[PDB]
Amino acid sequence: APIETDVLILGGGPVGMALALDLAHRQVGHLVVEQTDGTITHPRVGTIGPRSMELFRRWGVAKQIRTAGWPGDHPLDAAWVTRVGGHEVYRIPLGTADTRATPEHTPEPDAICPQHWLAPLLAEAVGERLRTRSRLDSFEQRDDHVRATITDLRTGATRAVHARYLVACDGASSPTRKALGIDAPPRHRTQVFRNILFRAPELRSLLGERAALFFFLMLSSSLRFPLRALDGRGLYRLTVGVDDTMDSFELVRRAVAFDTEIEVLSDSEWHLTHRVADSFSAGRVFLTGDAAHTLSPSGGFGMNTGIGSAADLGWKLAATLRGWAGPGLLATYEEERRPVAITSLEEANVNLRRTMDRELPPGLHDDGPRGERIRAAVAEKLERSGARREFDAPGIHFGHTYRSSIVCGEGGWRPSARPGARAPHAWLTPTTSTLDLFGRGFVLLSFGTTDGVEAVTRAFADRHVPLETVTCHAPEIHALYERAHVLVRPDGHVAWRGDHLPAELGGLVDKVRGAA
Ligand SMILES: Cc1cc2c(cc1C)N(C[C@H](O)[C@H](O)[C@H](O)COP(=O)(O)OP(=O)(O)OC[C@H]1O[C@@H](n3cnc4c(N)ncnc43)[C@H](O)[C@@H]1O)c1[nH]c(=O)[nH]c(=O)c1N2
Ligand code: NA
Repeated sequence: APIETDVLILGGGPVGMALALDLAHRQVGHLVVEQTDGTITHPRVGTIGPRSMELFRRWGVAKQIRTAGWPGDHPLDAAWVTRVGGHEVYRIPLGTADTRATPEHTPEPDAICPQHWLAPLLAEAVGERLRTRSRLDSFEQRDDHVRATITDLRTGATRAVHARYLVACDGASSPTRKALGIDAPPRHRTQVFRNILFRAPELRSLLGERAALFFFLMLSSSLRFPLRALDGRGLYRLTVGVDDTMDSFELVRRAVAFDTEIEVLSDSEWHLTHRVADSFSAGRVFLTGDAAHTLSPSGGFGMNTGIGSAADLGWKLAATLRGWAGPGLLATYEEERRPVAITSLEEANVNLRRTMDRELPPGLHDDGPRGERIRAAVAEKLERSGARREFDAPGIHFGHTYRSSIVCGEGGWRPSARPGARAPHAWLTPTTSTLDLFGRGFVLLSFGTTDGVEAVTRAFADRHVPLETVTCHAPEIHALYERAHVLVRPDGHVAWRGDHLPAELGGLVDKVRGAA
């Protein structure tokens, strides 16, 4: 018989899963179908965003990700070398998990957690709602729901799923997207690389102090990319460029000066694409993650961008499914994220270019200081190239200010409380971040007077819009937020702020919930 759920999530990837996690906290009926059995062959994601960690903090799986296995003492450095274990050109020291100065504008510093340890962790949090070895064969929208056919690759049986909404997180090649006939045109030249995943039990030990998280190699046209430590325990990945031939083990050898054990596990080829979808949805069917926006892996914004996009669609679907959301709300999913996707895409392309552009002087490898200062050349050249930005982008992670139909709009990135932005972090208790008050429904922070808040309470009450009022008394945070009254949304972003509440409250409410 037909399995009927509120939200059918097509795809078990990080984004599709993040969505499930959010929906879970919002008590939304959902089910996730993943064709593969659920395990990672070639781990792609390695770095989890500070903002993605704040969300996981809410969804209660952050502690886990942090302690999933990345060596607390493993360096987080990014070094530029002629050959891993050869002539070092430049290095950005970034301490270690257990050693770096705690963040400040956030309670969750970025974490390292290779996808194969991540996938499991999430699978657990999602629990029973995840259907592995289940493939979506087709779907068809009805007047008020979507019907899909899923094959149980495992028992051979094919059942139907009747969901009220279909969120497609099927990845970059997103068949769903093609089906709906939505195009995701290239915004930058599509490139090709080969990712070689290999084990090397003695490499970190041979490296010693020289150990590092990323090794950007400066050896050739195809071998001028990073070789990164996936689990800081022997697993590495040397990404190499292509031009229409070499041997896997050969390439790794080319890259590693040491003559140590080297076991090649994979040599999967991939395409670097910079493409966002013309539209983010079509009726009761939506796109999320790479399916909606896939950009360059440089600086690792991909999943994180989708996780945010995940969180956005998250509450909005819940609002609609509950009935308090205005009919225009779901539409604002594209209105707000598509732009983010694009600014994130570009910032990535920037990182990419910083490498594609950087040239390699012919006398870079040559030993002996008679052609060694040739390195001190490109050395500062990089310093100047502003390359550390590829590892420090609070702007891309915490920045993004929505400027849309449901927002009462007003150098380096800094925390703001201005409408459309992510309410900034600040400790209410050495154990409680302002960030922790948000996530469920709407929230109204009042730093001074509690005058007129009752009116606001009633206002929301009428339209059945969930609202919570917290009366804060910290002058320090009052300053951070600036205005006396700040209305944060379920997604954690400010929708309105002012020293005086509006007169036509009803109007307000109907605006922020996509009713106006
Ligand atoms: C080399 C490299 C390195 C990185 C990255 C990319 C690359 C190429 N990224 C980008 C990141 O991997 C990407 O943004 C996410 O994987 C996207 O996740 P999704 O869940 O959206 O889809 P994803 O592409 O992961 O998964 C799609 C899922 O849908 C399933 N599926 C598809 N069609 C189906 C069907 N018809 N029926 C059933 N199941 C179906 C698939 O089997 C799969 O599980 C990254 N990002 C980041 O944040 N940090 C990082 O460190 C990196 N590093
Ligand atoms: Na880092």
